Amino acid sequence: LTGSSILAKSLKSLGVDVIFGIVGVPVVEVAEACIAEGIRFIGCRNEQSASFAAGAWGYLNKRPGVCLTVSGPGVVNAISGLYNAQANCWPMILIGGSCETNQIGMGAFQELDQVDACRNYTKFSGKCADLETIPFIVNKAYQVSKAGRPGPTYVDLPADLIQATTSKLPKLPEPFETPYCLPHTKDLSAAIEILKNSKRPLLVVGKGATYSRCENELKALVEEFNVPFLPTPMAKGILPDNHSLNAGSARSLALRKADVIVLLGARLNWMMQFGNRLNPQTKIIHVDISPEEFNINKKIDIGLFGNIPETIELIHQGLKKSGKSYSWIHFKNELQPNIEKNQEKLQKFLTAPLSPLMNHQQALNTVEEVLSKQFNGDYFLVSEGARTMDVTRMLVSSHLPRRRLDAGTLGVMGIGLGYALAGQLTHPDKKVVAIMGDSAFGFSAMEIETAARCKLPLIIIIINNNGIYHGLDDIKSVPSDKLPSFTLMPETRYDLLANSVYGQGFLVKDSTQLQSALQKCFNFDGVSIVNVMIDHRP
Amino acid sequence: LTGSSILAKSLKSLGVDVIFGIVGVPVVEVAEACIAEGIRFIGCRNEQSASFAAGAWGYLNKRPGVCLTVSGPGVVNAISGLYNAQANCWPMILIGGSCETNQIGMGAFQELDQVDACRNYTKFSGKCADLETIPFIVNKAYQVSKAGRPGPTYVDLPADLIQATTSKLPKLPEPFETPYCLPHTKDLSAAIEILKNSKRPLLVVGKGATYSRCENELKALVEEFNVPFLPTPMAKGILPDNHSLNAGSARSLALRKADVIVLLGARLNWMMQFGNRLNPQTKIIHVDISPEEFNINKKIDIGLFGNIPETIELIHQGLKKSGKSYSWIHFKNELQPNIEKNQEKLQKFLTAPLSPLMNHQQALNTVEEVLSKQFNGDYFLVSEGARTMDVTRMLVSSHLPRRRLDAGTLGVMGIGLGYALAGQLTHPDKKVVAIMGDSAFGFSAMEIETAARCKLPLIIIIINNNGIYHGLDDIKSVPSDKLPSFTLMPETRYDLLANSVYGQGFLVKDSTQLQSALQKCFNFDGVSIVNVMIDHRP
Amino acid sequence: QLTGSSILAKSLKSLGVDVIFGIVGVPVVEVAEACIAEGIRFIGCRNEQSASFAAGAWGYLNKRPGVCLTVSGPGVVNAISGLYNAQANCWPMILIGGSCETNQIGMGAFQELDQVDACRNYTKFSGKCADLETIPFIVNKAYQVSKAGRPGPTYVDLPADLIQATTSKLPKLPEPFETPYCLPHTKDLSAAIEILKNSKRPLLVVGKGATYSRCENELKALVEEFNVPFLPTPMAKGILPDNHSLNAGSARSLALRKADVIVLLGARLNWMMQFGNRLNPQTKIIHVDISPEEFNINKKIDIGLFGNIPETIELIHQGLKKSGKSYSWIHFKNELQPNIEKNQEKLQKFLTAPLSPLMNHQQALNTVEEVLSKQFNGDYFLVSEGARTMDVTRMLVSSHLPRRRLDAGTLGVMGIGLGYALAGQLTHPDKKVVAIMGDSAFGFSAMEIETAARCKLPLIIIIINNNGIYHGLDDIKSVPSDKLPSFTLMPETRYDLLANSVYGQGFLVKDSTQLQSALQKCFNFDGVSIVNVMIDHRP
Ligand SMILES: Nc1ncnc2c1ncn2[C@@H]1O[C@H](COP(=O)(O)OP(=O)(O)O)[C@@H](O)[C@H]1O
Ligand SMILES: Nc1ncnc2c1ncn2[C@@H]1O[C@H](COP(=O)(O)OP(=O)(O)O)[C@@H](O)[C@H]1O
Ligand SMILES: Nc1ncnc2c1ncn2[C@@H]1O[C@H](COP(=O)(O)OP(=O)(O)O)[C@@H](O)[C@H]1O
Ligand SMILES: Cc1ncc(C[n+]2csc(CCOP(=O)(O)OP(=O)(O)O)c2C)c(N)n1
Ligand SMILES: Cc1ncc(C[n+]2csc(CCOP(=O)(O)OP(=O)(O)O)c2C)c(N)n1
Ligand SMILES: Cc1ncc(C[n+]2csc(CCOP(=O)(O)OP(=O)(O)O)c2C)c(N)n1
Ligand SMILES: [Cl-]
Ligand SMILES: [Cl-]
Ligand SMILES: [Mg+2]
Ligand SMILES: [Mg+2]
Ligand SMILES: [Mg+2]
Repeated sequence: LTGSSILAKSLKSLGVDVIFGIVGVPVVEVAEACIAEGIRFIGCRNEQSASFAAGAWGYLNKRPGVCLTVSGPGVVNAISGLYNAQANCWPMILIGGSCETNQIGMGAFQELDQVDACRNYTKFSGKCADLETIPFIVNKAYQVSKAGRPGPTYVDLPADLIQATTSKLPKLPEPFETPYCLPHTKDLSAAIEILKNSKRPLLVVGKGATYSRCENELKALVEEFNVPFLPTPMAKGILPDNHSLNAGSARSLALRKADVIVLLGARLNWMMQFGNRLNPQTKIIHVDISPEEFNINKKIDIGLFGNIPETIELIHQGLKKSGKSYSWIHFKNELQPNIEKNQEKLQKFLTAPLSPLMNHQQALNTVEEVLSKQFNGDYFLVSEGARTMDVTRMLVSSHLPRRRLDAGTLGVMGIGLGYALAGQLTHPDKKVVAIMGDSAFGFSAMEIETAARCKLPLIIIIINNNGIYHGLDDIKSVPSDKLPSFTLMPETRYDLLANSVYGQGFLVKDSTQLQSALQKCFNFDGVSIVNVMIDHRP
Repeated sequence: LTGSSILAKSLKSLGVDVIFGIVGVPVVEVAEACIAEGIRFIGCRNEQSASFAAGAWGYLNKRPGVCLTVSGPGVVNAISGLYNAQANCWPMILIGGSCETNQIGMGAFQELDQVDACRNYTKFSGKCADLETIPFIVNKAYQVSKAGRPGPTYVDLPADLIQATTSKLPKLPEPFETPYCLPHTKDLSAAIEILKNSKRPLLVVGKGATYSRCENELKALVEEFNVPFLPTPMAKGILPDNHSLNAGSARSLALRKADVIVLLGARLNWMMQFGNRLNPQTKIIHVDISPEEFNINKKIDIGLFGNIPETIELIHQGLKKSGKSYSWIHFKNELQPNIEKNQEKLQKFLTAPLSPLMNHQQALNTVEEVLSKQFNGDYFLVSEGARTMDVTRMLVSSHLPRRRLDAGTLGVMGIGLGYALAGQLTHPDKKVVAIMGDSAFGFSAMEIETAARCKLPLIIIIINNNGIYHGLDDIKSVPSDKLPSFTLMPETRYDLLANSVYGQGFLVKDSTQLQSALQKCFNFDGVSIVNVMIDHRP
Repeated sequence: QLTGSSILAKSLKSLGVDVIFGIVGVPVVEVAEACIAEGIRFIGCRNEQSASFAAGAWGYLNKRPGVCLTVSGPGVVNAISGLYNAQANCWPMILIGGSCETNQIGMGAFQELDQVDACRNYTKFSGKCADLETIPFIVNKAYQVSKAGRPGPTYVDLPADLIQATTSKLPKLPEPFETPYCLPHTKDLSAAIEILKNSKRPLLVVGKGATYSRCENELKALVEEFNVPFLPTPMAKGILPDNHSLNAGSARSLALRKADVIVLLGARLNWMMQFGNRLNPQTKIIHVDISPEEFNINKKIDIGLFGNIPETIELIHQGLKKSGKSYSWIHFKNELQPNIEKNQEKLQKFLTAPLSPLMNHQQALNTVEEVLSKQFNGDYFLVSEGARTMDVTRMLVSSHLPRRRLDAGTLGVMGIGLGYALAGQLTHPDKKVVAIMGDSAFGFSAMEIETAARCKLPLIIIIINNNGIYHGLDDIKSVPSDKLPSFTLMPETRYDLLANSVYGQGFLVKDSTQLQSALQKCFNFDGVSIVNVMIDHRP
């Protein structure tokens, strides 16, 4: 028994079956011990992507993802994923090797107080003091990351413990089911009365709801009482985007005109403009597991402190108790004229003359037609970029829960390939399509070798406008000192990157090439990159 | 006048001429304001590389490099380069946009306390409170980064200031020459007397000595009195690797046998094994600008608190005053049998059977022959990896000061392309060769597009053994759960990445093809990638 | 046969530590007792605030780190006040904190706190002893770092499992190492000399970095050979006497504004100098400091002299001697005489103010100065703390010797009064320590009178009592409790009677005659004396 194998056995007793990371001094022994215990190891090319993958994996699987890094710069690179998981409220454990304990203060190799470096990004950050305490620290990180509001944790394994030996196996952690809570009956009763008296109720469904896996309870409630709902971006698909009660296509109007809003796992942070655009007379019912979230940015009527799935059901039962036959389809019907105006605005983009290239909307509309016909809603989507991501949110539909990851609460670029790895590993029998802007893609592009090596046959679609929001179409005549900050190199051949990893690449300039390229990606055993050149202009 | 242009005018008045970064919300207007003031902007593909480039550029240029990032995850990604510059003692300024000030606490877009996030990685971290204080904060970061022991600083620009306008130009910073200091005369005289009584003195020359640009003084001293010297890795070349007084080829014996060691800008940290292998009877003279560095890890005899170049010259004048002539060539000559024994050990690697692929030594010995014939030492070298870096240090020689950058005090992977950009921008008339392991390369490989776009014709040599220290030559038959953590995909075709950016790539498997490929890189107007497949075994 | 306690103690003793301030508990009492067994005196205080304040002041006074010892958790948190103080003042000290058992971290251990992190932003070095063999390295690093360069506080963490661990092998103990200093570059030095050579109105601004570095003899030689006007900051008062013929302190504002050259000697252009904002932009500034990050930040300077203050003064002096010109800048001091007289007339207006029937601040402190002047002729030790009390003490109570004055300093912190007095009395057992404090200031640390009585430190405490913070009420009996003003304390609180709690002597004083009589009884008393001086309560 070594520090490595006790760490590995502790993770194994808690059900960990895949770890992302990059090895070296001193943690290669830790990774090989985990593999020796039957835990798969996904070696990445940058710890940014490894720690993004771990966080997304935790969100998808409702249990902590695990990331493993070397000391010093390994952990510092992974702070990007700690910050990401903390913002997204996603469970994960970052395990970092650290320098020899008795060399701290001497300028040890990759010396860093890594517990302190991670403390403000995590719900728990701690160091294994000795071999006997390894299970305790691992278990504490595991339990804490998944409890209450989920988030990341940090576990430090100093070099002198990794290679330390013992003959006595410390008591290993045993699984513990996360206890949850329910709203107080008084609050739940008041919220039920608010809904009963409402004329225009609106369920706002966030990624806390999809994480908690409330899709069945939400569907039963929405469909029995015709309750309009509106998903946040990663909640798209919890019910299909084309569901008859989905108000997503009239988002701004539905929010302004609703007289009751039920927030289901969604915060009134920047994504909801802090609640500033809500009618002050709207009554707000907030369902969250973090009680510190209630009545901060915006006055709310009722805070329902409880688990989303059971809370939906309790509200649904409350409405059934009266025996009355509530229906709010009228509110959804009232949003129909605004939905048709928004559709008419989209059509103007779709019929714009070719430049001779397509614009964002024309390219992504073709993608949606192709993907819809091939998969009928059953695949996995990763979405990242600026204009590429917003247009993908409008045009590329979701039909199942937790089949969509995007830049999230941070609006972080660089999650594309890590999230796609996590998605493919969670759904080995499904196709994973990652739709990325050309700028976004360059943050994590080298993980295509990780995907190829780990037999993850990703489909990568790059919407390429030669820069950030827009670009130049010729830089050879621009004096280098005056090269604008937003442009990338015109017609960068991201498609040819696929050949470095024995994949397949396609350069696409028109809808015919786009359709034909995508048809060749559906059954390819490897990485496909579709590099779609679009109009560079703003 | 905006926050953006007051920032840009402040940097320009302090002589800033190039900035690395990535733009977005809310920092696009800042980069464009810098460009309008005549400051060149290098848009990168990940903030890791941009912040590594700024720190390298500061070291090479003896004034702070500048890195610009967006709020939240932009700054967090750049903490890797802060940590790196702090560890290397390199001057730089990280300029981060941040969220609207009156939205802190509300879950603003990319909300992060960025002053605090950067506080422990920097000599100064501060926020611009209003338009009037921007020059003060910029000037403070600039002066602090380069004073004393150099290091990184952080300047926060909130989004409400970036967009703020005024008609009053604040007083702009004026350049100020960094004050140096000299050792106390009593300590200097004691150090001179120690050297006069020495029989086997050794000058240990670190990258503080190259940063302070002491090559002229060092040469004069070494050659007049025949004083053996030993460079640390990035000090290689301060005098040529084949200089007749260079003890680098008998490094452990020279350190073991010296009766006096003069530490010139080098720490007794992990790179010197904390001084643990030095003879306890060896007298130690330590020249540093950081007095907190003296007499911590190892008992020393004299701390010379002073600027390295002037201190070398004062020691030299002190020896020259005595009239009695000094020559320590005998010490160097005593090292020759060990130099020879080390060359014969190297020769066993160079003549080892081919697999049919070369080993690290055979590949890099060929690279050195080709580079030496072409440039006669006059080029720029970046070196990154584990075995690849160690063998490059042994075999690829340096002949001029500050023409070599490697993984440094952190042993950090991922600095390769960022260091190459800074080196090429500092020496536009020289060739930049980056010798990277295959694992190392994957951390920063997408910056080849930055190099192509900004007209930086890098020559990239990848020493490819299919993984980290070693790899497998076949993963097709390995069950995915048992894939080892150290391996990468066999024969990943990094050479083909060059085609994505209209460069040129070469797959190379023997010394003949390596020489032929390298000869085609010397005058190519673009990025060249030579992918050298070597034996995968450990 | 050695323990963590004794390896720590022997490590401190080999580095010359001879006194430690602190408060013991679990398990650090074994550490203090091992220190006492090695010949190190332990000063047990009543609050860690005062202990850490005392350690920092002791460091300043003695030009070597003071040492503070506390228990885990709230012991260390209480001492962060003194770390912040020593950091702001640039004073060398080591805080030594016990911490919880290492293998209980994360479990909710008794007084569990990441104390290394807690102290990190307040210290130059914060570290933990990982095992018995590394105690000397950590202690030595804290000791060397605190005194090198710009001095400052450090933190050493001693976990409970280490305090109690035993070994039969003695680790190598630290050996003393003389702090290396630097000298300014010759180019900068020659440029500074040439600036001074061409000056008509030069001014040496002498700060507490100058007094810490002990440059009084070099400064005196330069000032007196060439008649160079100078101006001390509050704790530099006395480096040359307040009544030295070249002292411009009585015309501070005019001298600063009219100088054509300012030499800053261990003084910063921080809030205490209004950030340089009142200086004439045409004035040339020469800044002598050991922290190069200080140059050209708040204010444009001409020359940064990166070097040790005493040698740098001497090198400037020698540079002026080299020409053979008989430089004399007494004329600039003489130009300040109208302003000095105007300020003295302003003060005399306060001294002749009618009694109310109580004295005002100026009258009480002028009487104090008359008594102290007749009793000591300048040779005593002064601690000064308060708001108005402190400002009037600075104007009226004179200093005549270097490092004989401590006040609220860079933090303007209330609560240093008795800890500083303890350090001053321990540093000068052959001198009398007078602490002049406002009534509000005194209440922060007053219980340390028992520490002084217990440790045979015969402090003389003078409280200038106006019933509150800057001002007070003279009656609160008829004020409804909800409406009691925030600035007032209880009228005529009998701080003098506190002296009886520790077998000292106290005096209630309401006029200058009683003040004189009471003070005269304080100079030869074996114990603590407190003079409670009731003054006018109005603003
Ligand atoms: N099981 C659960 N029950 C209730 N609320 C939860 C649960 N898990 C997470 N949450 C909450 O869901 C919220 C997620 O909000 P956010 O990440 O802003 O979603 P979105 O970005 O989709 O609006 C967090 O406030 C979190 O506390
Ligand atoms: N101008 C200078 N004069 C003296 N010392 C310097 C100067 N600039 C930097 N230094 C010192 O040089 C040292 C660099 O050492 P280190 O980075 O460990 O070098 P290496 O890795 O080459 O051994 C630091 O201690 C730093 O304080
Ligand atoms: N030996 C020394 N040589 C030169 N400067 C020093 C020395 N010791 C301390 N200093 C400097 O003295 C200055 C003290 O300034 P400060 O505390 O503001 O003084 P004051 O409050 O009296 O104005 C600090 O900047 C510190 O770096
Ligand atoms: C880590 C990080 N760095 C920088 C940014 C700023 N940013 C926001 S979107 C974006 C890229 C936008 O370009 P692209 O992905 O090509 O999309 P487009 O809008 O051109 O379709 C960038 C760099 C960010 N959000 N995160
Ligand atoms: C940021 C970071 N992550 C991980 C490591 C661990 N590490 C050390 S060397 C190395 C790469 C070794 O492989 P390669 O560059 O191919 O060199 P080889 O030894 O195979 O020649 C890695 C990942 C590191 N030093 N820094
Ligand atoms: C630790 C701390 N708490 C509070 C303050 C605020 N403060 C400044 S001066 C002062 C006391 C002023 O009253 P006193 O000491 O009686 O003097 P007076 O001006 O009334 O003569 C206080 C509380 C401080 N400086 N430090
Ligand atoms: Cl745009
Ligand atoms: Cl190996
Ligand atoms: Mg784009
Ligand atoms: Mg390799
Ligand atoms: Mg008062």
